[PDB]
Amino acid sequence: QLYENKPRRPYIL
Repeated sequence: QLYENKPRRPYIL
């Protein structure tokens, strides 16, 4: 994999 997309959740429940 060349471009790593790291995920982010906006609401912390």
